[PDB]
Amino acid sequence: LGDFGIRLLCVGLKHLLCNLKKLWLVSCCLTSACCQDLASVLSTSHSLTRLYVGENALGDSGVAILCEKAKNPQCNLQKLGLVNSGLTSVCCSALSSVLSTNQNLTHLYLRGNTLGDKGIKLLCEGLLHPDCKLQVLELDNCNLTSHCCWDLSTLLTSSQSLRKLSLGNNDLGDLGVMMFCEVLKQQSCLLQNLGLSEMYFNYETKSALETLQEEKPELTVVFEPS
Amino acid sequence: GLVNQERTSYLEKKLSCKISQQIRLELLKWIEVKAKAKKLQIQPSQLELFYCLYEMQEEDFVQRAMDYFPKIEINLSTRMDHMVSSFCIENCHRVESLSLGFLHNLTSSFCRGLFSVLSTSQSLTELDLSDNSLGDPGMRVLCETLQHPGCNIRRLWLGRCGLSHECCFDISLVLSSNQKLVELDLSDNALGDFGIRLLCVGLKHLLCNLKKLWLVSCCLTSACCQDLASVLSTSHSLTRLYVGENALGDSGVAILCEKAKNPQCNLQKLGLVNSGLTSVCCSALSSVLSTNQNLTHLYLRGNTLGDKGIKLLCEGLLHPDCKLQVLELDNCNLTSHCCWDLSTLLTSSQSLRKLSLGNNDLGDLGVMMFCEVLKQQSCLLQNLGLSEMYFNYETKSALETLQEEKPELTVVFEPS
Repeated sequence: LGDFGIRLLCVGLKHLLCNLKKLWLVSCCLTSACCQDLASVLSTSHSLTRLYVGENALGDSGVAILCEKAKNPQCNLQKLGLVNSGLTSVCCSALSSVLSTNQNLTHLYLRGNTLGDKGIKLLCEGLLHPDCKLQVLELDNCNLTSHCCWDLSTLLTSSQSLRKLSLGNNDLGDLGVMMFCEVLKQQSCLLQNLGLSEMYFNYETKSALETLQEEKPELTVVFEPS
Repeated sequence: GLVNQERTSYLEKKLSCKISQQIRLELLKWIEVKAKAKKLQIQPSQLELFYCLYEMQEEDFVQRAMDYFPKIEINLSTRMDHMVSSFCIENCHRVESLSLGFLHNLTSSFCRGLFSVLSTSQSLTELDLSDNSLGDPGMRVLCETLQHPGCNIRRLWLGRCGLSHECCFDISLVLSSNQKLVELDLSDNALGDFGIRLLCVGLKHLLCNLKKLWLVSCCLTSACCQDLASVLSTSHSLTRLYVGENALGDSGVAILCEKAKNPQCNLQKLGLVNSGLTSVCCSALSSVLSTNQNLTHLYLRGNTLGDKGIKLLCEGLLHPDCKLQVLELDNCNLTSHCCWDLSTLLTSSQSLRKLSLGNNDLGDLGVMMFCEVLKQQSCLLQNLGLSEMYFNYETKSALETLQEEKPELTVVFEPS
């Protein structure tokens, strides 16, 4: 259902009496060209809350378009599945804007992108905003390095809304993760998974994480690969 | 090999010094990149970088080049693979984890020269020897080296190694002298009841600081529980005991429970997974849950407990002194008739955090009971499970609504 298919689909999605809540457009051969129509759906739709558009070519120019409308505080978007969209740090300032203004957005899935530390810094500007209500942030294979740990560490104790942070298959490092252990103990609200799956560490890091789970039992799980 | 400094004259100096110095740096950078790029590829597969270092037998270079290998995963097919690995690992001061994929070698002293090196490393902490032919005659060699005062290996994985009862004699000797080892994975072997009887000799020994022990799929029967129960009673350090995928039926659990119920027992996680348990032993598990305040995780999936088992477990779980945090009940042959007791559990227990209800017939009307009670300030902050469990629209809608209204309820996690 390429860009044209979406252009047609959006005719129904923007229609009154359309009560669609969940829409999956994953792997539909889409490009940024279709975002112009999806953005209008997000703006006008009274019912659409779950939009999954990953595994497409909705690059930074696509997300910027969706964000232009998703940032609207009256938008009903709750879950945004911008997963394997090939995003870079370029659009993270757009995602940041959405996170800061759209108080209805609770889940954001960015895995498969290549955001790096620059992207994390930009997202944190929004995530750390007092009106950000994001609960679940998924950052698995986002091409992250240990250089982003300072900002993620800040995120873990500064955000009052974040509950889950699915850091995953990236090179976050041992010393990087240890920063989380130290700050999470300081009354972090992250009640849900910390992630770090598919990410391998040394003994000391694993020991600290296991200790963390024992000392802070409300922290559902870190979930190491071994 | 050519790029070295430890050489004499006699035309060994016809190579440029300035080139040798620059190339040494280029080769070092090359190793750093490929050593760190620990991935499947056709480029140097860890060992090949070691072969290169082996030729350049210069400690000043090799010891630096080896600091780019924090985790070493290599396969060993021949004598040189061992000589090369031995040399490089010995000169590595920054290896924290090692995995040795022994191939068509082992049951011999052939690798003795490698194991004698691992035991002298001051950085190696985790050693994984799983899924290779490290049969009893090979394990003996390793166990001789794991007794070294400077061993420093804290985690040892011995999965499908083809070990039998004979190796437990040597493992016991290691446990009785090696004060560093904390995790020992003996799963997927043939360490039958006798093997455990021998193993327990080390586990009950003073100075044995083992914390995690995996005896999963070790061909055990209830006969061995008599010795494991003694370990749980006496051990000051064992907290994680995984004994699932065995024939430790209700007569086995009752034995373990007799000692695990002791309030001074250090058991924290009890992996009685696919043990073929019935409701018969749930009264024993209940006793443990009521008295042992150190037990935080109990894994019962694969059993056939039914609603009778749940009722009996609830008698313990609902006890004011029960500290269980995670209860796993996946394929436990449960029916919707147990929902009343699970519903009580969800709001009455103050300690439970997770409840992994899973692949069973809990029903739609059954699960709806959870939605109604969980909303009433339940402390189940962790997953509710219900995976592989299929419901109708209304139930799914209620669960999705529940997650939105009660955001602290990490995830329910429906199959679709």
